[PDB]
Amino acid sequence: TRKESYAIYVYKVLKQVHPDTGISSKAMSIMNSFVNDVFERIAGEASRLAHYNKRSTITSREIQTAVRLLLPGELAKHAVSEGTKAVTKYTSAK
Amino acid sequence: LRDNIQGITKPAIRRLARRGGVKRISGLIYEETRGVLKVFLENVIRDAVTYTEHAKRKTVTAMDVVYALKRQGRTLYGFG
Amino acid sequence: DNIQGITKPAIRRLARRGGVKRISGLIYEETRGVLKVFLENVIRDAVTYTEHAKRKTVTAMDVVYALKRQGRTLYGFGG
Amino acid sequence: GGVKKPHRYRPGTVALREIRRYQKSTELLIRKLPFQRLVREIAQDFKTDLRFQSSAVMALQEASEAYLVALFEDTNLAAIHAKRVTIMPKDIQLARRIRGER
Amino acid sequence: KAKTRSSRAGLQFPVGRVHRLLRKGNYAERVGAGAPVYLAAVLEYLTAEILELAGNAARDNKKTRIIPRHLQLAVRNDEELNKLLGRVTIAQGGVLPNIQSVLLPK
Amino acid sequence: EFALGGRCLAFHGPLMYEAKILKIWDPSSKMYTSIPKPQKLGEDESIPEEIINGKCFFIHYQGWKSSWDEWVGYDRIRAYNEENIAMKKRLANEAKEAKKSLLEQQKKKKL
Repeated sequence: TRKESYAIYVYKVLKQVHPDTGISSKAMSIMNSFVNDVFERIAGEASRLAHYNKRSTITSREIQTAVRLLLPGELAKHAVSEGTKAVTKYTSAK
Repeated sequence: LRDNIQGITKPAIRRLARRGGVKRISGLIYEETRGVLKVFLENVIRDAVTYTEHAKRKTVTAMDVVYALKRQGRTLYGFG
Repeated sequence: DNIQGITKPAIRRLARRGGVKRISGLIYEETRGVLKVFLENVIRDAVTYTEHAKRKTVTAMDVVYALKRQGRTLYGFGG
Repeated sequence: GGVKKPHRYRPGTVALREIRRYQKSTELLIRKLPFQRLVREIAQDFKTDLRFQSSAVMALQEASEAYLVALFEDTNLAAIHAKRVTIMPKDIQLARRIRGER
Repeated sequence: KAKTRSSRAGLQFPVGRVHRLLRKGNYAERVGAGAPVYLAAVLEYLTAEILELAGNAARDNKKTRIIPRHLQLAVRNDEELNKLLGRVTIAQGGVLPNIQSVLLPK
Repeated sequence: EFALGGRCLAFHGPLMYEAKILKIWDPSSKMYTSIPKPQKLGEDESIPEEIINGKCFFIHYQGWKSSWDEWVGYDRIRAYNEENIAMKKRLANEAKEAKKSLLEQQKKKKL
């Protein structure tokens, strides 16, 4: 019965961006399926990379080689940058 | 039932083509298109009745439809 | 200029294998740019893969691997 | 003397007007019930008595109108390719002879 | 007192969830700690650029909420999000308004 | 005769046109009957005074929109009978002769 989805999380980041704007539920589902799909593509490529390099673990590195192999053009640079500063804050806060 | 392809009326095939930005639809297109709708809807629905049976379900689910569209490459957002 | 190394008669040979009987003259230089941008896509991914193995040399395996990503698999060179 | 003449937009004005009308609509075009039936007879051939949700149909449509409006779009470019504004069955065919379904 | 991993990373998307999923997804045998943090970091970005662009689209059509339509504009107007979401067909999107130059009246 | 919703042939310039009778007007009662019931003229409804003293009919031209709907008296309205249909054919032939004269004068203008 419990349905797991990214409802409140995308809503939060929406207010972080625009703390005045509503969202449609169908449009939400567009967002949820979209983040699920891009998550699948980034995680799959990563799994592959690993299996090619005879590794066995999905390091933050793979997710990068991946984000830079999937996300196109600039969308990547800004993804990397934000992912690197995010993992930097994760290791700084331990 | 039978021969309901004619339900995609010309008035509509046009409206779609009109949507697609065409201005003059030659006749002999209304038949071609319906044929294209029935090769697409075929494959998708086939890959959906295969998914349907695998789950031993009977009710073709919208969930299956989306997975089917993915296989062929035409992913659809808005349903799951 | 290494691009101009893809010579006309070579583009003509590609057209012949492609079944073209009369090649415009302005095609030759369009086929270069299209060629470049495409190679510039594979080789890019070929190298992302390369600098993931911390390898400095690229392999044909990484090349067909980048093709698999792009979509156009290549049989005959490994994998 | 002066005989009337009705106000008729010239061939193409009504066309482009409903083009601007329809390229702002997101509403589906092919009508629902007519489409729903399109499937029950396109499915009966793959499995009997396959029920269908009222969402599978809506999805299998959104996916269809989307597929068709794309193909028409490449059909048009293909029609303009021969310096013509009329689309032809060959166009839907050249287009599809290049996407690799044919 | 237990804090969440997202506040450790400074994110809004869940880093915890994206770990489970990564694990049960069996994308690979072992998953490290920083991999779900990075993925949540990239997903929120992509969810943000797309939401911003949707916000730029909506106000234009003077609509408070964000209907699925706006999400298409945002995606088809942008040339990056369009390569990404390029074989994707959003629900109730319509198409980018466009008519060819030869179809215009003289 | 004339009936509500029935066929009629009417003047319009020099030519004959088929029409539907939607309302029937009586000058004595300052009233008209309509089709989906006696009623008077509305706030925005009026009849030209040249015919309003005679028995009027609000008519709708076939093949033409509701902007062409108008009130006509016995001068401008006739019953739909074979005599009126025949003189309608005759005036259609007169319009055809006028169009032929148009063609002749324009082809002499080209020369």
